[PDB]
Amino acid sequence: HYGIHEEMLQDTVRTLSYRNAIIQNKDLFKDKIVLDVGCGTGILSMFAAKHGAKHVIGVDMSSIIEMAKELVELNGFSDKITLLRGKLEDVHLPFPKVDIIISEWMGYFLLYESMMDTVLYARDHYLVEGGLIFPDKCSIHLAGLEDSQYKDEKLNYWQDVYGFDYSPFVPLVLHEPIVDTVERNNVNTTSDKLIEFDLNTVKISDLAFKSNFKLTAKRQDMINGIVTWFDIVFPAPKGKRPVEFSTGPHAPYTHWKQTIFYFPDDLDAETGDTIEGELVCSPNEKNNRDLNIKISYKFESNGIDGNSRSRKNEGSYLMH
Amino acid sequence: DYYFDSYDHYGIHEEMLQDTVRTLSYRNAIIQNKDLFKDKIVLDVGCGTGILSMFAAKHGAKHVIGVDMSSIIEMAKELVELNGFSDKITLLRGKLEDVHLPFPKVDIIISEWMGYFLLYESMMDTVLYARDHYLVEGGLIFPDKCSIHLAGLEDSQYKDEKLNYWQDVYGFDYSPFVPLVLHEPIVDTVERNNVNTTSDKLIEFDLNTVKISDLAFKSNFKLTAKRQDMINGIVTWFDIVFPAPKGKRPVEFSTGPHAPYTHWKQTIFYFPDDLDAETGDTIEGELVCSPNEKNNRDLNIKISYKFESNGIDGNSRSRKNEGSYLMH
Amino acid sequence: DHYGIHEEMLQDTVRTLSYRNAIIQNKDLFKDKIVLDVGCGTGILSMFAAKHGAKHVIGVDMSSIIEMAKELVELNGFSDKITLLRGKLEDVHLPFPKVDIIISEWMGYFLLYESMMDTVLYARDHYLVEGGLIFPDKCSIHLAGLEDSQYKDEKLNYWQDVYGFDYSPFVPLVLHEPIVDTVERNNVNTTSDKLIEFDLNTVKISDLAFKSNFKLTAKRQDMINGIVTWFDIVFPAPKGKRPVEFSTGPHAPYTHWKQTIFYFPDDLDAETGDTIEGELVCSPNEKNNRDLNIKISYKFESNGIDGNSRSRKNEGSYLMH
Amino acid sequence: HYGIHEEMLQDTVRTLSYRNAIIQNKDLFKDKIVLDVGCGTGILSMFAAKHGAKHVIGVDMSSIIEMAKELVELNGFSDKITLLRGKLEDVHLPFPKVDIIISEWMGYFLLYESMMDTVLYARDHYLVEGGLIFPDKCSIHLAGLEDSQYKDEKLNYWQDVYGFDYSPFVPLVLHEPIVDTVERNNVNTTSDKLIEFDLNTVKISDLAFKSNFKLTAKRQDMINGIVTWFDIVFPAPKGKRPVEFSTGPHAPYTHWKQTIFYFPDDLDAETGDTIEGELVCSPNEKNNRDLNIKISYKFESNGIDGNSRSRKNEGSYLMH
Amino acid sequence: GIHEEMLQDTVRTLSYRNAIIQNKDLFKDKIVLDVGCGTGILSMFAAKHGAKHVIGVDMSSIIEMAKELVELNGFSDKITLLRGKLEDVHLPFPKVDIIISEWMGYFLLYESMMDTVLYARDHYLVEGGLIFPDKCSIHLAGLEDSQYKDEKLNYWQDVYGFDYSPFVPLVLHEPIVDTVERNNVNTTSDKLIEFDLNTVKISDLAFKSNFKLTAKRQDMINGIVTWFDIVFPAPKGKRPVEFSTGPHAPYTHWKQTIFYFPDDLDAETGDTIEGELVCSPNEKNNRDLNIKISYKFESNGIDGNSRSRKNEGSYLMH
Amino acid sequence: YGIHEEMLQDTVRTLSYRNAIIQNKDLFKDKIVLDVGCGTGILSMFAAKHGAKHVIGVDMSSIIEMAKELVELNGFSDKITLLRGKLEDVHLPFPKVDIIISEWMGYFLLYESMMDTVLYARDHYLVEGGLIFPDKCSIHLAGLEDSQYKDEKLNYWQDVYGFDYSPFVPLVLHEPIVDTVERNNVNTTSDKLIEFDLNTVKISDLAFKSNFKLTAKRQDMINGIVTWFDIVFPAPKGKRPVEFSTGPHAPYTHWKQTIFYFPDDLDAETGDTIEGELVCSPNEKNNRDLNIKISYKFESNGIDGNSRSRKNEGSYLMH
Repeated sequence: HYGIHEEMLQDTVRTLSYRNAIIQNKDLFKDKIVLDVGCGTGILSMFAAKHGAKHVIGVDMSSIIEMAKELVELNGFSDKITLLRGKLEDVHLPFPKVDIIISEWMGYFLLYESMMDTVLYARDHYLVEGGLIFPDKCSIHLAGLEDSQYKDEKLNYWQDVYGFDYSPFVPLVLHEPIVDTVERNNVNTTSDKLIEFDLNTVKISDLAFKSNFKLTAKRQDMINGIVTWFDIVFPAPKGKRPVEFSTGPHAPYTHWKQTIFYFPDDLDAETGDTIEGELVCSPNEKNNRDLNIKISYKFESNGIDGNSRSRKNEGSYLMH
Repeated sequence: DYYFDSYDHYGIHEEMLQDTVRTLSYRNAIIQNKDLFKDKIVLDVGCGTGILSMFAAKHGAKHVIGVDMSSIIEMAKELVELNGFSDKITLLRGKLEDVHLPFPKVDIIISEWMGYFLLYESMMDTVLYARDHYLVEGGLIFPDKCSIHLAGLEDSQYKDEKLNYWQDVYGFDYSPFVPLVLHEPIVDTVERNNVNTTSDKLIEFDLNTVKISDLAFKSNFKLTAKRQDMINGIVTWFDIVFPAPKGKRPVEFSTGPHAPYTHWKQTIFYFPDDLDAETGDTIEGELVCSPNEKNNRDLNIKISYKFESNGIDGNSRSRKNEGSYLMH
Repeated sequence: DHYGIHEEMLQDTVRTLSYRNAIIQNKDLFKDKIVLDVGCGTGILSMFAAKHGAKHVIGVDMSSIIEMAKELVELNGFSDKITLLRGKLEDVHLPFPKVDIIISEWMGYFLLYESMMDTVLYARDHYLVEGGLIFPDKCSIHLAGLEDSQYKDEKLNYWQDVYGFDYSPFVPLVLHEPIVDTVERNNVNTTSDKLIEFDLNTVKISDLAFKSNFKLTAKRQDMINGIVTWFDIVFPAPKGKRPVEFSTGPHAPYTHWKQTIFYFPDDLDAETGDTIEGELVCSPNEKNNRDLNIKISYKFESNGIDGNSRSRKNEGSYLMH
Repeated sequence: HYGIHEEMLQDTVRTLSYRNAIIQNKDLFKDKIVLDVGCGTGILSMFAAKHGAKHVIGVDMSSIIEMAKELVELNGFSDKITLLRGKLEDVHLPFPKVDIIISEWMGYFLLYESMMDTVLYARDHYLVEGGLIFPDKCSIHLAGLEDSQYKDEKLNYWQDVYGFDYSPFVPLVLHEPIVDTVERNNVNTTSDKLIEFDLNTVKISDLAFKSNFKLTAKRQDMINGIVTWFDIVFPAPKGKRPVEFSTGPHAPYTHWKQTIFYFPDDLDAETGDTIEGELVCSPNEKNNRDLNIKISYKFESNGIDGNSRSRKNEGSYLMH
Repeated sequence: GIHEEMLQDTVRTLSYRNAIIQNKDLFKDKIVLDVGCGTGILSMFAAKHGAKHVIGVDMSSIIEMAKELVELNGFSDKITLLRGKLEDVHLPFPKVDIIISEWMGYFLLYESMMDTVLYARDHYLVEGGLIFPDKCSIHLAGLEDSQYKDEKLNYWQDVYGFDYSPFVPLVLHEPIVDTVERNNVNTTSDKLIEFDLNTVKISDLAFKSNFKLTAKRQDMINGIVTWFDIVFPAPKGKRPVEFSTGPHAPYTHWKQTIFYFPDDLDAETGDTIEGELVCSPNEKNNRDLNIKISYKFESNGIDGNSRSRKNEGSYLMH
Repeated sequence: YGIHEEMLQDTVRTLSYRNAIIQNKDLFKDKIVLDVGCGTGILSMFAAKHGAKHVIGVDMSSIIEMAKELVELNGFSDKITLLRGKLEDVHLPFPKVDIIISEWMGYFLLYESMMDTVLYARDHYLVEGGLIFPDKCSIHLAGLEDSQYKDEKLNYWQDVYGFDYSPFVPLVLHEPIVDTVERNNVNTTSDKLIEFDLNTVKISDLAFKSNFKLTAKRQDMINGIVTWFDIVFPAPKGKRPVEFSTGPHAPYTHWKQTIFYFPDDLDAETGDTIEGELVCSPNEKNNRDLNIKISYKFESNGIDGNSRSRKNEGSYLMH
């Protein structure tokens, strides 16, 4: 499992973004108590203590805590960083009132196997009211995707599997969100913002959302589904522009890549054609650590065969 | 709206079915043995989508009992009805230890039981439970023979950058990671031209006679270098052989670097020493494998080696060492 | 006969410019002369002769494109100097039985495949003035070890399951199929050797059914899956002048003839220094003279470490058609 | 040769359509007799026999029947499938009466080197009147194509070739039908149907057709000629939707690709402009396997620059 | 020893060899000059084809080599050579009929002997005399290079823990000489200027040129790729030998000169970039070039006005 | 950035200074550090970062102006003082330094090596038993197999597109070539030529002469000697010293190695020996250039009996 840590540490956009945020707020860190929710190898705890901090408490329920203790001694921070192995709820913090909370909580569709719940638990139970959260703002976005070649190959396969008809797998494949990096040139509609979350104020009840969206076709192509992603923003001192980053196709590689959702219809689009729709995202009733996604869309066109191209449909996707 | 009542991660079954070497080797074996399948009861241990159960029913069999502990059994039920086999195939959801079989005696047992270093998250254990409790004595097991092998690998370019990353992570010294990475067995496809020693066979298991105690094995091996190269560790793999009628050649396949692609790929185990070899030099050694104490599902591997050479530099290049690795 | 084939031969800059720059080097041998173009097609070589000085050029070809050639020679200012005849040279009434120079683009895919060599020999035998010049005059077949494991395992394993059925009997058939394709330099992993050379001034039809030996030695560790074959071409020349020559091999620029690959039945595991010694025979067959029976026999020998386990001896019969 | 067999078997649209159609009709197959005209490797015969048939008789005039006999032995259908080497007309069929006839008779522009003829001989001579043909309905279609960049390379190359004027090649190229797959986005007009054939009624004389078409422009582009194709339709039980497939550009790849014909004029077109005209198709006198195709058209522009872009022309083409 | 890279460049070496051969009958009883002699081949290839006598100029220990070479291959009596800048140096001859020169560099004009070849036609050439080559031109088109610029500019964010960000504008202003693969070209290629050596007066080399590129497909235009095309002389009516150093032509040691824009432009098929590139050799060092690019990128498509952008970039070839 | 992007991306070099400095962080702690040839300021920054009362970064390139900007950003302005120009001219805020850290090493160790400036600093500014980073270094050579590449740049001048251009081949055969000599292409017993200790060495000792013996590993052509250097750092009592090699047998450093091609492409056999002499001195025409000369004798005692046992001299100019 060191692999997810080599993968997370080698994502320079992620780690440098936390680094640069902590440096921009170094004097806000200066003599404060820091909580690292989901510390991993302790890299963000070592940045906090590196840029001045009275003490950082880093927590995580994984074995890598024992490694991170070795790392925190090797780099001379053993006095300033305490690492606790466990889930935040099961752990007694040595200073119950924390000034800053830093956490790399985000998951694949922002909310997929995210630690957001544990971070809002942390702010609600240990943060000093006007306390700083790193990052504190985020948003989910989408746009139309061209993926004809791959999607037809993925769905054609099940027509004959060694002679047996495997057609019942085709709807199963359409119901599955794919996490993959999309080539920018394949994004073929304008992008829209679904929802936004302010971690200073948001309650867990607001994570189950429902949103409206409209995408306008940028060029003549097929829209086989949507590609979604998220953007991140960090706190900043008065006046300064904040450190931010994006996980979308129009931005550099991030280990979060993008999450693709395939539509049931392959839409035939001309420039200016329009997809208006709605996406709902809710934790599943049977299992809250899985996500029920539903996408409804109205592909309205008009040009010569406009009505023979116009399509309205919906899809339900399950993420797990 | 569509209600989500099912686990199915389609991707992992697509990976299994698109492995042509794996699935065509079970198909070809069943075809070679179709007459021996004709009025028999077949048990599919770990049926997944039911594909091998369907191969069996297609090739004449009184009945197939497909067993698996994953939600894919309800989809697999759908595939059995669509291909006309609902009356001949019975699928059960659960672990074989628990479920209560419809037919007290199985004549043939088919299973894709193999894990990454043959034995890593394998269901060998459950196949042996099945022949011991349900098979008719001289009954056929598909596959029934397997064997683990190794040889020296040249990986200097990738090993060096994996290890050199940890010397400075954004300013911090991350050197303690280096021993952790050197002892994580990697599952990857090795390029055949990077294999630079002769191969050796560590162990063989005949599933018709093997008891669970033997899966924890200790074995010695010797490797001679084919060409002048750095040997950075070993590449390991396994070969499978299927039962065969009197006089036909048995169906077989290898997951080693010298064979076509397979999803089990190979397991690489890195040495602490990067060895400077010359044509003719040697690695004599020992590999021991055992499920461990604090978790019998994870594999403790130990590899001991002694690399020796005679070409002038001979003693300056020779070296011995030991290592423990864990697959999890 | 379709523009395509003719656009192809004309876009192969190596082929046509090699005949151009060769005829230019011999223009002083040309100035007074009469020349015969075997298989002239769009008349390009004939017009090259005329353009560089010649009393006449008689161009022959059995395909409809001959008609198109006639407009072209009218259009390019050569109508008086170039005479064109449609049909088979053998029986189509040659209007000048004493030719000084004869040019032809006779070459086929493994040099001899659907090759006009038999018709070019008939023309020197029947119309050339003894020490008369042929373009080109010398050709030679060559071969080397090829690495192509990825594509070959895909092509053959496809036949194991065809929509549920077993199409395994198709694997021996693909394996005896010589494929024409361009081989990237880097997949050539042995030395190259010469099989057979031909001197067009001297060669008789009899010799075109040949038998020859070759030794390839491995340049690096690799799997050798078969041989990649090709030909080199040379043009006649005046003394003091080095001949214009071209190769159709993987180590030379693209030519429409590409290379002709033959797959072995064994995939040879080789170490640097190892060797393949073999024999290739070639004979045009009874049931269709234009089709070729090729047979390759080899002994892959190795002295390195595992030697005899790796070393292979085997035979393979291939059919070009 | 092996090649066209690899190309026909690897075409999943083709084979799977015959597969699916036979499965839909499997009850009407059940205990009957079927003839496979042009059976090649025997794949269709094997589908029929696999889905229930007292007998499949497979005919073909190619050396491949000695191979297909081995494939039927290897695949366990030897008592039910009987293969015969030769041109249908004179071969001695084990059965006088056939219940079902399946064949893969189609050629590049449907009718190009087609064995349709032989299939009609087989229904008129051996089919039980209301007997089923697979497939029994097919149709040729067309639309305007944008090919400017490639066509100008192919017609301008002929000017200066090594110093020689090769211009007379230009009309020769411009009247060469090309078989190539066209990308969806280069089809710039509405599509129209030329002709339709019902294989149960069609007499040979009807293949020498002459028909009209109207093509309305979908967007601003150069129309350099027409892309043509064909659609196939399989017989079905009443209540069941027929298995069908298309070989056109807005349908997945198939080995028949499309057959492009180039126009003598490169038409300049705005959204809404129109190509009206005619296509005539007839076998040639000296060799009836060759096809004389002529296309006549009038492009009238109703898009602002009307008269300057309006063009009328004719072109004869030959398939051989 | 660098001169290997010069003579090993076949599209340079052979292009001159075949270009001299096409004009052989016009070299005949005449006299030639190998200005900027990069070892002697142009004087050696020239002499060997009729031209009664040649003269060679190179300011480096390499002409001591050229003199020896002329003897190992016979030539000595027909070929005369020297150490020095042709501006004021003298070998045994007064005038010349054809000047043969391997003068150009990188942005056609950077470490080039162009002024020195202009010196020779203005002082020793017989008015209607032959210059090899006589015509040249610089071109540009737009480029997709997103991953390499994003990684090249990301390195400086973390050097062994320290922030090295002041290096980013510096490398953005570094015009890179490399081979662009043709598929990364994403616009129509334009012509900035064209020179003719038989007429081009020295001052003319400090040019200010306007260009226009239209986008050929959707992409990120990250900057410009520049290159040049060479054309040689020929007898009345026949094909001039000619070659190019551009992305869609076979490899050349001059490669292409990439200039990165300050903005990574998002373009759709048909979007336009209108600019002006100026090139002035600078005051402190007349072998170092000041390159400045002004550009206006417009779009009439779907979100056209937001993506449209104009800017300036100063660059320094040094 | 050119030369700086390469220097800083050299992980073996930079990391050897980092790890040697962290090993020694107690001895830096409240001390005064002279950084000879600081460049971007990265080693000065390593010093300040690991406890230093002050660092004086000196260098004569425009790059000092950047080093001041980088010294600000990372938090070191108060601890790092940067001086533009040469040491002897520009003068230091502190009279005496406790530690001198410098990346002085050139291509054949001594090529445009700042050895002389570093020694000027321990002789004029370092406190007697003061620490020098690095403090020990050694030049080394081995036998090379470079057949293909050498025969490329040789035979090509025989028929340079028709002409005989070969008086080049002796020139090319004597201008030393800097390149990463592939590990597998080395075929003799790597011998120690000479070493220097920066605490004790005085400029005069750099014009050397040395003793070498090379036992051949295999039967192959010993085309030239490939030569390289190893570095070692000052270390505390009982600690393993930080060290590294530019050797072909070691990872890529920016210095790679300097190849010396032989006139005679020696055909060797497992067991036979080259013995001889190497002399290295600076030049009168220019005190920065290096005059190298190689005296080799090949005793081919083996498969040839005594037949290809040749002996030859070599004069090479590094420029």
